[PDB]
Amino acid sequence: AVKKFKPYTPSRRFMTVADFSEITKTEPEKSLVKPLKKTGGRNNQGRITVRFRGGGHKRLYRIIDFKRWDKVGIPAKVAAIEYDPNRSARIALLHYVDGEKRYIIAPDGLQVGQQVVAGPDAPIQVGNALPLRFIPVGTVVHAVELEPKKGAKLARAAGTSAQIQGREGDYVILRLPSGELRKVHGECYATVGAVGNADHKNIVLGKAGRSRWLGRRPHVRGAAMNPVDHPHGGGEGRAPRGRPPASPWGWQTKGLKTRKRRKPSSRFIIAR
Amino acid sequence: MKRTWQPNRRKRAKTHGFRARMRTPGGRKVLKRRRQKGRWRLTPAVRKR
RNA sequence: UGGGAGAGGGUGGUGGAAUUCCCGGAGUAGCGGUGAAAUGCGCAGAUACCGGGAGGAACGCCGAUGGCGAAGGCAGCCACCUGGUCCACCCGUGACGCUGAGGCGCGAAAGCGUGGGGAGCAAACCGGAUUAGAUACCCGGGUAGUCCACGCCCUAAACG
RNA sequence: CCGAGGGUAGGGCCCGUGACUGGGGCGAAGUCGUAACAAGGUAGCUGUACCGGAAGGUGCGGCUGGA
RNA sequence: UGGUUCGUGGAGCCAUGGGGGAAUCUGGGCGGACCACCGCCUAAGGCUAAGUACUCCGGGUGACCGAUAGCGCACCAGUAC
RNA sequence: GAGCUAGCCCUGGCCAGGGUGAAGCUGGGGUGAGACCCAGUGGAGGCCCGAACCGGUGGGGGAUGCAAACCCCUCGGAUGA
RNA sequence: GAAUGCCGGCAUGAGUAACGAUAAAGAGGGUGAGAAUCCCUCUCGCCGUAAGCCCAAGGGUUCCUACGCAAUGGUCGUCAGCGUAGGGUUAGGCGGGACCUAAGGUGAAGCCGAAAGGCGUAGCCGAAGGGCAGCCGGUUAAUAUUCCGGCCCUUCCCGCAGGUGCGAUGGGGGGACGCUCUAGGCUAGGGGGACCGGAGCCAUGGACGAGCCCGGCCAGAAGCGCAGGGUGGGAGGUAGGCAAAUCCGCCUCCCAACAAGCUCUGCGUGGUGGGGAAGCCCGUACGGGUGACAACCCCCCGAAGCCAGGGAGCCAAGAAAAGCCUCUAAGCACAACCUGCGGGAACCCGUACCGCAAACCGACACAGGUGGGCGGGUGCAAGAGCACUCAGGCGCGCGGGAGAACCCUCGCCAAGGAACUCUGCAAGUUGGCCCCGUAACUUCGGGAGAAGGGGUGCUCCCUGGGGUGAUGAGCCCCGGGGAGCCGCAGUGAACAGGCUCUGGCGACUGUUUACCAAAAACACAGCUCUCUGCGAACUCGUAAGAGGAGGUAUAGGGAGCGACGCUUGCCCGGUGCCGGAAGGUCAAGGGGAGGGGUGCAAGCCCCGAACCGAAGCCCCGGUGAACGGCGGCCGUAACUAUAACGGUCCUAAGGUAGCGAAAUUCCUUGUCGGGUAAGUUCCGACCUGCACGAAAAGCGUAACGACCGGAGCGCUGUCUCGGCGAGGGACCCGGUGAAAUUGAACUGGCCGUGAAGAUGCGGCCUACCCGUGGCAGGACGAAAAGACCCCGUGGAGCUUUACUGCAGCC
RNA sequence: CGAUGUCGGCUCGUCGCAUCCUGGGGCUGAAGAAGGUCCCAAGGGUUGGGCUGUUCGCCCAUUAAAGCGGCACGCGAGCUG
Ligand SMILES: [Mg+2]
Ligand SMILES: [Mg+2]
Ligand SMILES: [Mg+2]
Ligand SMILES: [Mg+2]
Ligand SMILES: [Mg+2]
Ligand SMILES: [Mg+2]
Ligand SMILES: [Mg+2]
Ligand SMILES: [Mg+2]
Ligand SMILES: [Mg+2]
Ligand SMILES: [Mg+2]
Ligand SMILES: [Mg+2]
Ligand SMILES: [Mg+2]
Ligand SMILES: [Mg+2]
Ligand SMILES: [Mg+2]
Ligand SMILES: [Mg+2]
Ligand SMILES: [Mg+2]
Ligand SMILES: [Mg+2]
Ligand SMILES: [Mg+2]
Ligand SMILES: [Mg+2]
Ligand SMILES: [Mg+2]
Ligand SMILES: [Mg+2]
Ligand SMILES: [Mg+2]
Ligand SMILES: [Mg+2]
Ligand SMILES: [Mg+2]
Ligand SMILES: [Mg+2]
Ligand SMILES: [Mg+2]
Ligand SMILES: [Mg+2]
Ligand SMILES: [Mg+2]
Ligand SMILES: [Mg+2]
Ligand SMILES: [Mg+2]
Ligand SMILES: [Mg+2]
Ligand SMILES: [Mg+2]
Ligand SMILES: [Mg+2]
Ligand SMILES: [Mg+2]
Ligand SMILES: [Mg+2]
Ligand SMILES: [Mg+2]
Ligand SMILES: [Mg+2]
Ligand SMILES: [Mg+2]
Ligand SMILES: [Mg+2]
Ligand SMILES: [Mg+2]
Ligand SMILES: [Mg+2]
Ligand SMILES: [Mg+2]
Ligand SMILES: [Mg+2]
Ligand SMILES: [Mg+2]
Ligand SMILES: [Mg+2]
Ligand SMILES: [Mg+2]
Ligand SMILES: [Mg+2]
Ligand SMILES: [Mg+2]
Ligand SMILES: [Mg+2]
Ligand SMILES: [Mg+2]
Ligand SMILES: [Mg+2]
Ligand SMILES: [Mg+2]
Ligand SMILES: [Mg+2]
Ligand SMILES: [Mg+2]
Ligand SMILES: [Mg+2]
Ligand SMILES: [Mg+2]
Ligand SMILES: [Mg+2]
Ligand SMILES: [Mg+2]
Ligand SMILES: [Mg+2]
Ligand SMILES: [Mg+2]
Ligand SMILES: [Mg+2]
Ligand SMILES: [Mg+2]
Ligand SMILES: [Mg+2]
Ligand SMILES: [Mg+2]
Ligand SMILES: [Mg+2]
Ligand SMILES: [Mg+2]
Ligand SMILES: [Mg+2]
Ligand SMILES: [Mg+2]
Ligand SMILES: [Mg+2]
Ligand SMILES: [Mg+2]
Ligand SMILES: [Mg+2]
Ligand SMILES: [Mg+2]
Ligand SMILES: [Mg+2]
Ligand SMILES: [Mg+2]
Ligand SMILES: [Mg+2]
Ligand SMILES: [Mg+2]
Ligand SMILES: [Mg+2]
Ligand SMILES: [Mg+2]
Ligand SMILES: [Mg+2]
Ligand SMILES: [Mg+2]
Ligand SMILES: [Mg+2]
Ligand SMILES: [Mg+2]
Ligand SMILES: [Mg+2]
Ligand SMILES: [Mg+2]
Ligand SMILES: [Mg+2]
Ligand SMILES: [Mg+2]
Ligand SMILES: [Mg+2]
Ligand SMILES: [Mg+2]
Ligand SMILES: [Mg+2]
Ligand SMILES: [Mg+2]
Ligand SMILES: [Mg+2]
Ligand SMILES: [Mg+2]
Ligand SMILES: [Mg+2]
Ligand SMILES: [Mg+2]
Ligand SMILES: [Mg+2]
Ligand SMILES: [Mg+2]
Ligand SMILES: [Mg+2]
Ligand SMILES: [Mg+2]
Ligand SMILES: [Mg+2]
Ligand SMILES: [Mg+2]
Ligand SMILES: [Mg+2]
Ligand SMILES: [Mg+2]
Ligand SMILES: [Mg+2]
Ligand SMILES: [Mg+2]
Ligand SMILES: [Mg+2]
Ligand SMILES: [Mg+2]
Ligand SMILES: [Mg+2]
Ligand SMILES: [Mg+2]
Ligand SMILES: [Mg+2]
Ligand SMILES: [Mg+2]
Ligand SMILES: [Mg+2]
Ligand SMILES: [Mg+2]
Ligand SMILES: [Mg+2]
Ligand SMILES: [Mg+2]
Ligand SMILES: [Mg+2]
Ligand SMILES: [Mg+2]
Ligand SMILES: [Mg+2]
Ligand SMILES: [Mg+2]
Ligand SMILES: [Mg+2]
Ligand SMILES: [Mg+2]
Ligand SMILES: [Mg+2]
Ligand SMILES: [Mg+2]
Ligand SMILES: [Mg+2]
Ligand SMILES: [Mg+2]
Ligand SMILES: [Mg+2]
Ligand SMILES: [Mg+2]
Ligand SMILES: [Mg+2]
Ligand SMILES: [Mg+2]
Ligand SMILES: [Mg+2]
Ligand SMILES: [Mg+2]
Ligand SMILES: [Mg+2]
Ligand SMILES: [Mg+2]
Ligand SMILES: [Mg+2]
Repeated sequence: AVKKFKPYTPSRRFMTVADFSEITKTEPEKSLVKPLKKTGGRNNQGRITVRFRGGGHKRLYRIIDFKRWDKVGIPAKVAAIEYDPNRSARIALLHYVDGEKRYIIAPDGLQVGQQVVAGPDAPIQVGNALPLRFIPVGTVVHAVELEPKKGAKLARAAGTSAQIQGREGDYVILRLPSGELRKVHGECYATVGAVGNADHKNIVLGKAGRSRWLGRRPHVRGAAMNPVDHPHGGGEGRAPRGRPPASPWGWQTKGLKTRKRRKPSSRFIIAR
Repeated sequence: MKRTWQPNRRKRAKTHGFRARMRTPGGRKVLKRRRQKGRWRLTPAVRKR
């Protein structure tokens, strides 16, 4: 839906906030299962190695369930859907009859009170997790494992999915959010449905501060700098570059393919 | 204005203390040099309890 | 009350033909195209043929000089949801009617905003011919658009 | 107190005028090309969109005021 | 590749990171590419005094200084600052 | 050497008093149901005026200074990047 | 004898500048060898969201007392933060430690690195954060939540007495958390009182009065009372909480849904304990006594603080661990733990003093810098603002005169008002609150405090709402109406916008060259391109490892543009990038035709042509929100003029829209028009664009600005054109007393001359010796071994299709 | 070049005369008035504004006239910037 504001201030006239109506009466989270201390820090042991990180709201990590094959066969009741500061998506709090409480990343269409479960069994319904094999060709799916028993790694961003395209002996072909065509092992779990919160892309930050709230420090142009700092630094009053556009570290930034060629992963990929 | 000396006992101790110098080869040599020199004070005297 | 025809509308789903691209096989010296050509594609293996895969859009025959809607307009198939309408019986109400300034809704195509999609077609645009010259007609490419959702736009030989 | 009117400050409507600019009308015999009327030598007209010295061209759907 | 006077030189010898990879006296290395001959050594395990270097420390001496010299310091100096 | 300065991390603190009045609620109006319109309530914002605080705009002074960046007048931000 | 030499000494400037905020001093009396400067008393002034109190950091004897004045004190000094000595800092409850964890540090397991060493889940360390039991008074010259007095608590250990399956570093609960806005009830704090308590006081015309002045409190166990916070109680089932649980979780039935009940705080009350003014009298360097059997009561305002884990909203979604509760495991159930009561035990370190400053950071008794809490009263709409002033603390450690120039700061001005000037720079005008009233334009919010007005004091009369009290008196907050009074003037003092019109640039709030630039520069939301399928790309690192990210294409990196509106044309020949299992070229290696050296020979040792050999390059395509580029010359229309039209050369293609004398226009003050009496600027046009142009974006845009330009109104000492006055300096006297500079000097003008700008040389002219206040023409004055220029086979930072390498990638 | 601060403005002047005005004079194609031109003469005088950093210049309104030049394109230990 997206919340919109009137221009009672500049920067309030474009600003735009998510709709939280799917956030069920459960705004503060769940101890026990999560949260952990989350360790803010824009850099490695010592030095900054990703520029322009820092500031922005304190967070608690929700330790979510990315391998659903523990509770094969054990169903769970979806108890709530809550805000997760550390991902684009929303998260489902679910209660297993087992007693155990996990969070699943919350797919589009998930309703509270719903039944959900994981395993070879598993009715093909939104929320359920299955090894890729038993899932019908053509169904859209998410939180897909890359290699079996290694955890969900594909399609967890808000409003993303992959679609099952066909099969090939032990592998089923996937079409990933990027549009790539991937052979992913049959035995990999993946949960049916799309991610949801799909209006995430429609949000307009609206002002500088908002950027900072999310811990995004000001990014400065190479043009703004000096020859010591950047290939684009200097010279006089503005300058068009004077070389093929580059990163600060000298590599070209328009076109230069960067995936290493001899990756053994290659023989499992069929697209862009 | 604000000058450059902003005394802090803890800082002076953690920074220039006998135990800091002892911790690394760089520092151990400092004690060696100061000893051979005949320095009355190997490290700065940080006070208080 | 009881029936009947229909592409009337909305949503969800689904079927085959064909075009294009990808992959594999087989296969050669040309294919495309026009008034004639040229651009263009092709021994880096094209065209033509077989097999597999992908994707989008439009629904052949039935089909009519036919049906339906107030108009715009509506056509593969299926289910739901839904509007109008004609017949029969003459059963109920009992003049409850007709029209309609404004208002309000609807409203082809093109166009616009956001997001998606993109096979074929195709403004602009690039070439090749034609011409005195061609910013055209014809040919080879080709982007918006054409498709979908939501929101605008309110035009027409919106014509009987 | 009110009050003709004078003064100050800000608006509404109208008329005149203005370098320059837009198309329009009119002006017997100037230039460019040939769009329309015959099938006008690309049937025509059209709403819209883009493009072009110019008529105009083309995309899209529509009309018979064409076959 | 390093070492040697040896800077690729006709470049041996001595070490070695990489790849190939033997033999036990009629076995093996060397004598400056290489080969023949004549010779000299016996690798891939280790230890070994003395003769040599230095002067924190003690002593002796001086065509060494004599408080701006001589050690930074003749003096409670690596101190005051 | 980050006891100055720059950035980030952990953990605390600080921001007088006033304005303006967003959404959303509630009542009424309107419709077939709506949109929407009036109030009233509400208390939003890198919103406004202005101390503390953080600055450093213009001018004057100072120039072996009170000061190796100062003073006076003026001015910017002041619930936020 | 020179090195802007080095070290030391002493001069010159010179009794010169200065003596560190313009908050301010005067007198009397002491003391003393010696007083503007020390003590006392009186009068005067300054601070009072401090210039007063309390912490923290830092400092480290500066504290208190006695005796001192050589030096330190910008003077003096009998004084002191100084010299000598002596004394002073008292804790189970305050802070830190025998508690806990954060970032980070360290680090057994383990991983890595020539060595040194670098990583590293557990653990450990690590704190103004979590946890944890003392409040009020009194005494010292100097300590006190530490000593003493009262009242009240906390653990441990041993006893008894009574309970219970007790029992872990293990399980679970809790602890446990944001921002803004807030309700109820309290307390701190404050105001008033005809009431209570007090020494006193009637002054100078009046006042013996419900008169003036001062004060009417603090702490406090149990129990109560009043607020409020936490919390459901059963019984089954159980496969999860990494062993086990009766606990917790998840189902399922019952009764609660209430805070009823349990607890837990806060606040009142509370046995008892303590404080208790002015004034008057005393001797202090200060406190003591009396007032006193002091009284200790009633109303009102009232928190940002308490109840606290309160409520509501919102998006950016808001520490951990232990104490504590609970559950069970080993074990042990003569153990142990729980409750009550007794007795005993309770360590280590800090505690003085300064603490917005003379004791800390600034070489100084330095006008600078320094985190937290209390910060009274009155008035001005409010407030931590502003003026005055409680408590309290000060008069800033040179003074005395004088009343010049000149400077600083400040006050006023006839007439004129920007004529000033690069510029209204500066200064003025305006100024708070209430009430009318507000334009273009606009993104519908704004523009708006637009502009422009009126009101503002005091007295009396009537009157409407609340709040606390009971539905009333009072006390306190907001209002309305009517008469009237005074002055030049009523936010009568202090604090408090000048306004408009129109351009440029940037959307906006923000950021920046600490110490000459705050901007049109950076950033910014937003747009696009490109990479990256996850052990991702990229970044740091030799590595290990780490960030990215405990993220996964709606995500992450790189680049450019930079809200928003309308848009972003053509050129792929060159460079880049992307795509091309063909071809040419291409290294080690494979391959050995053939040839060489030695041997009597088997042999050993060399070169060595075919041919097979990657990436790269060549070559073929693609790609501009990739690097970039986007023409010349002739002719032509029935007045001239111009050229829709045509011809021709060249290019990879020959700038489209939109804009244009511009932040871009050389010629240029282009030319018209507008503003002016007059306009190289400004605004609007034209287009001949030296040398705009579409994401180093093009053209626009409301709002916004200590940005830059032009105009007008208002107002003025900016100016015509000055004048007067004030204080701080300057001047004189007493005290203390620098500086850069300095070849030595007995240091005049003119005209010449001289290395070409003479006090010093020639000639002439003038001129008794020595000072003081002033002015700045000269001493090519001082100051910095010119920073421009050039030189040196000097040096650095930067770039690239300069050379040569290296990391890195292939 | 072990430093001679560089345009313009302001303040303060002072000097040259090849004189802008004012005084004297000759020639005039000098009727008068008013000019032209040359000689003598520097004693005094030589205005306020618009534009521009400007010097200079171009304008507005006046004037007896709106003079030229030197003094380190006079004058920054006098100011501005
Ligand atoms: Mg936790
Ligand atoms: Mg480290
Ligand atoms: Mg940027
Ligand atoms: Mg720069
Ligand atoms: Mg560079
Ligand atoms: Mg440039
Ligand atoms: Mg550049
Ligand atoms: Mg009937
Ligand atoms: Mg329509
Ligand atoms: Mg359409
Ligand atoms: Mg978008
Ligand atoms: Mg086509
Ligand atoms: Mg075509
Ligand atoms: Mg019709
Ligand atoms: Mg007009
Ligand atoms: Mg006209
Ligand atoms: Mg025709
Ligand atoms: Mg035709
Ligand atoms: Mg035609
Ligand atoms: Mg066309
Ligand atoms: Mg058309
Ligand atoms: Mg060598
Ligand atoms: Mg050998
Ligand atoms: Mg030998
Ligand atoms: Mg030999
Ligand atoms: Mg030998
Ligand atoms: Mg010596
Ligand atoms: Mg001697
Ligand atoms: Mg010495
Ligand atoms: Mg409202
Ligand atoms: Mg507010
Ligand atoms: Mg604000
Ligand atoms: Mg403000
Ligand atoms: Mg000499
Ligand atoms: Mg000396
Ligand atoms: Mg003197
Ligand atoms: Mg003097
Ligand atoms: Mg003096
Ligand atoms: Mg003083
Ligand atoms: Mg005063
Ligand atoms: Mg005062
Ligand atoms: Mg001492
Ligand atoms: Mg003392
Ligand atoms: Mg004494
Ligand atoms: Mg003295
Ligand atoms: Mg002093
Ligand atoms: Mg004495
Ligand atoms: Mg003393
Ligand atoms: Mg102990
Ligand atoms: Mg500890
Ligand atoms: Mg610990
Ligand atoms: Mg840790
Ligand atoms: Mg650790
Ligand atoms: Mg370590
Ligand atoms: Mg603590
Ligand atoms: Mg304690
Ligand atoms: Mg004391
Ligand atoms: Mg138990
Ligand atoms: Mg426990
Ligand atoms: Mg626990
Ligand atoms: Mg009397
Ligand atoms: Mg009490
Ligand atoms: Mg268990
Ligand atoms: Mg007393
Ligand atoms: Mg709460
Ligand atoms: Mg622990
Ligand atoms: Mg103490
Ligand atoms: Mg103390
Ligand atoms: Mg303070
Ligand atoms: Mg002082
Ligand atoms: Mg000070
Ligand atoms: Mg401060
Ligand atoms: Mg207060
Ligand atoms: Mg006020
Ligand atoms: Mg004040
Ligand atoms: Mg005047
Ligand atoms: Mg006057
Ligand atoms: Mg005036
Ligand atoms: Mg002027
Ligand atoms: Mg002037
Ligand atoms: Mg101006
Ligand atoms: Mg001003
Ligand atoms: Mg502007
Ligand atoms: Mg800006
Ligand atoms: Mg700054
Ligand atoms: Mg600066
Ligand atoms: Mg500045
Ligand atoms: Mg600024
Ligand atoms: Mg690192
Ligand atoms: Mg990692
Ligand atoms: Mg991570
Ligand atoms: Mg990106
Ligand atoms: Mg830019
Ligand atoms: Mg920019
Ligand atoms: Mg721009
Ligand atoms: Mg372009
Ligand atoms: Mg090109
Ligand atoms: Mg290319
Ligand atoms: Mg090409
Ligand atoms: Mg390539
Ligand atoms: Mg190759
Ligand atoms: Mg122009
Ligand atoms: Mg230009
Ligand atoms: Mg004009
Ligand atoms: Mg003009
Ligand atoms: Mg440009
Ligand atoms: Mg560009
Ligand atoms: Mg700003
Ligand atoms: Mg302006
Ligand atoms: Mg004056
Ligand atoms: Mg005076
Ligand atoms: Mg004197
Ligand atoms: Mg003399
Ligand atoms: Mg001379
Ligand atoms: Mg002489
Ligand atoms: Mg002479
Ligand atoms: Mg002089
Ligand atoms: Mg001079
Ligand atoms: Mg020199
Ligand atoms: Mg230069
Ligand atoms: Mg050279
Ligand atoms: Mg020079
Ligand atoms: Mg000199
Ligand atoms: Mg000099
Ligand atoms: Mg003469
Ligand atoms: Mg004459
Ligand atoms: Mg000049
Ligand atoms: Mg002159
Ligand atoms: Mg000259
Ligand atoms: Mg000059
Ligand atoms: Mg001078
Ligand atoms: Mg000076
Ligand atoms: Mg300048």
